[PDB]
Amino acid sequence: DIELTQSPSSMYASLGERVTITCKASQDINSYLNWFQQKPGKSPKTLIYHTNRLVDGVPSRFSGSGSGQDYSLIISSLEFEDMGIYYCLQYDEFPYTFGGGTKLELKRADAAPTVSIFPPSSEQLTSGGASVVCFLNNFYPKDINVKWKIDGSERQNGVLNSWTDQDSKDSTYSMSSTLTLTKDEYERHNSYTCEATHKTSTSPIVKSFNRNEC
Amino acid sequence: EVKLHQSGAELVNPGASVKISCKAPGYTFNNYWIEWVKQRPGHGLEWIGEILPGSGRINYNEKFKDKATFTADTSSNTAYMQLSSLTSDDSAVYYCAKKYGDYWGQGTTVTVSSAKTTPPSVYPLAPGSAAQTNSMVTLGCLVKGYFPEPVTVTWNSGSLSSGVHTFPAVLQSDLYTLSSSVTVPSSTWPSETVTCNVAHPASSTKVDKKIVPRDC
Ligand SMILES: Oc1ccc2ccc3c4ccccc4cc4ccc1c2c43
Repeated sequence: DIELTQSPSSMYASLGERVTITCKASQDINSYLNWFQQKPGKSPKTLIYHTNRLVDGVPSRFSGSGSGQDYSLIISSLEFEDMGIYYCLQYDEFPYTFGGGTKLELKRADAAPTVSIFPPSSEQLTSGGASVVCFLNNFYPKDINVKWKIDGSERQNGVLNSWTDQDSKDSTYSMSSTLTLTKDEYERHNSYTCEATHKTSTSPIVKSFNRNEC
Repeated sequence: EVKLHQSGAELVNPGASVKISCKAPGYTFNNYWIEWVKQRPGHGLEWIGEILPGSGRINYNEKFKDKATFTADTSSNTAYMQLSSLTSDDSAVYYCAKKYGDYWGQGTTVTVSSAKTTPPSVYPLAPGSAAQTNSMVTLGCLVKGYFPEPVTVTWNSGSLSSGVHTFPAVLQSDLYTLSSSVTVPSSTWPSETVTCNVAHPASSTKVDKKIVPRDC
């Protein structure tokens, strides 16, 4: 198989900057190189075939270049809708092969998360479970730490986290953290806290409730 | 967006087989190669093979020679890929695409597992009585304990789409848990009601949950 190595494997750039990503083949592929764009949870889309030909409707800011083993895809002025993962593909020899992809993420202003905590619903307690939910929404950059505290003491098992990919509207990230206990455990303590620590502050944002109210 | 139409999500036991369709409408089905691609989460894309409908011509990636079988039916403009003796390395999204321009299917998710189909429990997330009166309020739905993927979550049957984050499911043991949040103006809730709708086609289940402020 022909091996394709893409570089860099991820990138950050601002609106209006030039961007260049490269695809290196393990042997000469005689210009038979396509580029695809894939957005989060969507299908891939064909941008460029045969090194440098634009598929119809692909915006003019895209171009491609290269020969032999060394190919590039260039965006002349970055737009918000260009976020996603970029894949090269060679079709010089079977089996056709893709690079590992280059993730392109858009820069924007720093933003603290909006943090909300929710006690377990009374519905869930009737089944004997108790999940406490913490939403950390619309923050930038993506790196974040969430810590759960039961009566002032850190808790780590029963915690499940899920991150969104980069928002197509405001370029922020969001996260959901669920602490699942038994009802029995839940009823024995009073104070439940999620603490988010983000680049924007050295103080964590602290949100909590006391089981003793509704 | 997407120009070809694929068959829906599939849950299939280890050792068994599935057949995914790819429908390609237009008068020239026999003029275009159809490519088949595999994507496992975290991994990238991977080429399976292609077929040229109506020609007797097919090229397989060596790696999938005994795993994929391609056919096409020209009268219905439909290409098929059967996947056989499935294992969990076969759990992935599969795409079909024309070898020309930008013509890709929406994809078909395949889950290889003998775990039991399980409907979700749908729980409201309403603000605690430690009630913070900024000018926006966030609400949520927890969708817990279901299998397989997917569920689709909406708010007020689709009418509320601004302010929504639906988070990817997480798989713990053999069950998924997912949450969705929605942020709306404070003045408008609870007077203008907010309902989460969850559909789990695999269990033929649909649940609607009004998010109600907490009582005492
Ligand atoms: O010469 C070509 C012109 C357009 C193409 C569009 C899509 C694809 C393609 C899509 C998925 C998987 C493999 C693919 C291979 C080719 C190869 C050539 C080609 C195009 C391709």
